[PDB]
Amino acid sequence: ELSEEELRQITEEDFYEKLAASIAPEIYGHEDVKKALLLLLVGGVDHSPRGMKIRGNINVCLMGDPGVAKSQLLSYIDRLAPRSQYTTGRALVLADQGVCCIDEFDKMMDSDRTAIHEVMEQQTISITTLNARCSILAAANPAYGRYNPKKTVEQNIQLPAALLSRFDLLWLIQDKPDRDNDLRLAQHITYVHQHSKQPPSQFQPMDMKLMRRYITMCKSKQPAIPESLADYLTAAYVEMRKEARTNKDMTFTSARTLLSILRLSTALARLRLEDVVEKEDVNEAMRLTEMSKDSLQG
Amino acid sequence: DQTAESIKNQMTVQEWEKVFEMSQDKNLYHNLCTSLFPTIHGNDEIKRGVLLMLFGGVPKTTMEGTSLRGDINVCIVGDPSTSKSQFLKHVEEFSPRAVYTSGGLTAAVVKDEESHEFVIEAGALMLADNGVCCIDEFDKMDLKDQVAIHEAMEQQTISITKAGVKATLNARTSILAAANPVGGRYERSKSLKHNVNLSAPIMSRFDLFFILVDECNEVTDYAIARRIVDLHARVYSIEDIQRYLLFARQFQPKITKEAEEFIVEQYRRLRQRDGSGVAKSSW
Amino acid sequence: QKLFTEERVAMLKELAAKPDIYERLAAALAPSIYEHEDIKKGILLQLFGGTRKDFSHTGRGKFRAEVNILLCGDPGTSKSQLLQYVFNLVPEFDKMNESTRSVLHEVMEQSVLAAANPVESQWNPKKTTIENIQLPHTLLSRFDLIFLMLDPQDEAYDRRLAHHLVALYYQSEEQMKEEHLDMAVLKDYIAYARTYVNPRLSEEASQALIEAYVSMRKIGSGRGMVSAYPRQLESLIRLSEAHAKVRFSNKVETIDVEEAKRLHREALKQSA
Ligand SMILES: Nc1ncnc2c1ncn2[C@@H]1O[C@H](COP(=O)(O)OP(=O)(O)OP(=O)(O)O)[C@@H](O)[C@H]1O
Ligand SMILES: Nc1ncnc2c1ncn2[C@@H]1O[C@H](COP(=O)(O)OP(=O)(O)OP(=O)(O)O)[C@@H](O)[C@H]1O
Repeated sequence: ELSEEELRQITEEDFYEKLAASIAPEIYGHEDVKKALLLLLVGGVDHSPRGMKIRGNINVCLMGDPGVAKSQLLSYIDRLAPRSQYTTGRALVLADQGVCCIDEFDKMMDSDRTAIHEVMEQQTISITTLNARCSILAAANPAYGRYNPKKTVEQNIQLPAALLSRFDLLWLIQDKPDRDNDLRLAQHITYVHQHSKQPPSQFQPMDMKLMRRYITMCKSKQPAIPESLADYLTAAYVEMRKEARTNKDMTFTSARTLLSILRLSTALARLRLEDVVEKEDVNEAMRLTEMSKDSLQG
Repeated sequence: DQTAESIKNQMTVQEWEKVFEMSQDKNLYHNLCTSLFPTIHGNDEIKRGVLLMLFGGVPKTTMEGTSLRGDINVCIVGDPSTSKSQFLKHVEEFSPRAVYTSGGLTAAVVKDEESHEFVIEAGALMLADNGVCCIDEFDKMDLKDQVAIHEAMEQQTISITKAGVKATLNARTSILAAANPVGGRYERSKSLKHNVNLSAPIMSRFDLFFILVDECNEVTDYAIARRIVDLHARVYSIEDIQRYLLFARQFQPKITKEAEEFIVEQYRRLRQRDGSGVAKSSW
Repeated sequence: QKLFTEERVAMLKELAAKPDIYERLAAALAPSIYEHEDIKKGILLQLFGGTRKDFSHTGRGKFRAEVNILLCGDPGTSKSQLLQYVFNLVPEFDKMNESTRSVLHEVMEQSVLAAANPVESQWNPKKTTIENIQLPHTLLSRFDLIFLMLDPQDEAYDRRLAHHLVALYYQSEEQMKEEHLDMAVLKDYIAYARTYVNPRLSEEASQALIEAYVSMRKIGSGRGMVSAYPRQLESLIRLSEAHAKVRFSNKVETIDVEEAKRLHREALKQSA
């Protein structure tokens, strides 16, 4: 469980970014990716308005050049999650009510990708149906050795477009030969191997057990979206769709985009221990979505 | 009972009168063709072939110990939705001994370990013995089924060896299998071998290989549409046809000398036609 | 069979007395959707449906009267909105597998409203509809109506559609009922037509259907054109039955057959 003293210690504002940075402190950078991983771990809020089932599970996919610590993040998420199973491309049922870490996601089989489509749309495996309420975290690498911004997402990483569109957030990590950044990374790695710990930072990293406790406490709350804020949702989505129809080259801001935005906002309000989704949650969800969009652009 | 007059004695007087009337009909061929398949429009040649299959031929056995075939088989190939399965459906409806399948077929030797006896459950071929075995989807059969069908057509037997129990079961029947050409479109440019996916011996054993073409005839389309609407809106009854068929099967005609010479002449003419290179034959 | 009140029966008959009742009821199903009148007419016919006839008297298999409709096109035409409106009003076709399509064909050997998407996520005018959806001839032949929904790249239209989408994500059903036709009246009309209206084929309607099938076969006899098949006649019969049920008529008229042929032509986009 938890104590009230811990509640005071973590009730300070901006604790969202604190928990984000507390995830895998060894990895240098990738702050927004860590925030997305935190949202995936906490997850959204399920709802049944008029019997309409609305799942809250969040799926995140990591893409980009090899050797940029993808497997490090995958392993850390797998270990920190209360229930998780790590597996390669070549199971899901055992991941129910947990996180399923699937590394080398591009080397799977389309026959199982049909079942993955079923799970991502229904959270069930119909053979008798078995529950598959598992949030999927996936990592992929380019099939040509490097990622080319010229080529599209499907060309660089051979995978059906729809399945790529299913994921709530898609991250593109590119390795750039910048002298200063390389020097900082080298200092970071040398410090880690020397002092057997991460370099000092502004905020003390959280412990794993306390992190699990607070994740469970946030999971307890189930906030709902008020209709007053929904008008700003109309303005935001109509502007987003106008931008999408401005240039159609990228993935359209389809209904899945809006549903993912709602889920992210509800999860953000859930972490803040609030029962009502506010303007800040929508702003943060839009910021994350636009950050992912800019990551895709090259 | 095999004597025709014996069954006539079993039959009533009115039945014998009806049989005599059917035997004396000059247009018995056309009347039987029309009554056997009333719903289907056109395709008279296939109806005639199916009727001849139903009547069958006279079996013989050589003094050398071999047995001569006395049954004929018909395979129908046509475009989709050309009512080929309707032929099988009507044949099964008319024939009480017909066994319809969709491509288990041979036998099932299930040992009753309680009594330690290998009781065999008859397959489709066994149940259709001394009759007609309608096999739709003939081109979808597995390799084992193809081998079994070829063996049945070549040796009119069914051999089974399960749990070290070798047995041979007789099976004498006619096959009315139907299948579609490869791709669903019959290419007149290609021969039957290219159009139909079937093993060579199975294709060779067949007779009266009828081929169906849609032909998109407008008058026939009007007739078909009117027939369908009327359905939404027989000279001889089936029982009479069955009685006459049994009576005819009780007969056993024999070849005559003049017919023999004419057969030899016609075979010579047919072989000369096939050897002629004016038009390549499909088989 | 609901005990339809005489006032309700009178109101339904007065609605049926209007010459625009077909178009009025087509629009009544979510008129906020930008045009798509023919698609709404098809969905209305699917809601009404044909007459259930038991043909065991003829020995032949009973003919299905339900109408199967396929909606084809790129995302962005708000198909999901109209589908949800239909589901509320009345309680992966792109990614179909070849093994699954074979299983479906075997099942069909013994009303479907499907939405289709392009494989490339964009409609190719140079490629035919069959190639764009990647579906077989056998499966496509089992859909009575196949509507081609094109997504025009117009900023005004896309703005209207996006605003309507967020309205659906924001507006409650109470405001939709207040702004548009009452859904209870439409439900009562549908129940009345499906229960009491049992149209019968007339001689003129029969001849019109037969001549329509003959004309379709003549079209199919041309080079490169799709050959007409007998299932098309049954589809036309079902569509005529549904259209007759729309007008509360107990007899199928030649107008019903002509409207069915027009709807089938507009769905297939034969003119282009
Ligand atoms: N911030 C960082 N950026 C880049 N590399 C880092 C960073 N932090 C650590 N590393 C180093 O990067 C390596 C991570 O390799 P890892 O096996 O995780 O690669 P990966 O990208 O997950 O692999 P792949 O995608 O090829 O299967 C380690 O050597 C680690 O020390
Ligand atoms: N002269 C005719 N030729 C063809 N079809 C006819 C004719 N008269 C009536 N029909 C009707 O047309 C339809 C023919 O299609 P049918 O379903 O019988 O095809 P099929 O032989 O089973 O096809 P497939 O096996 O290739 O799927 C049937 O409903 C049949 O009753």
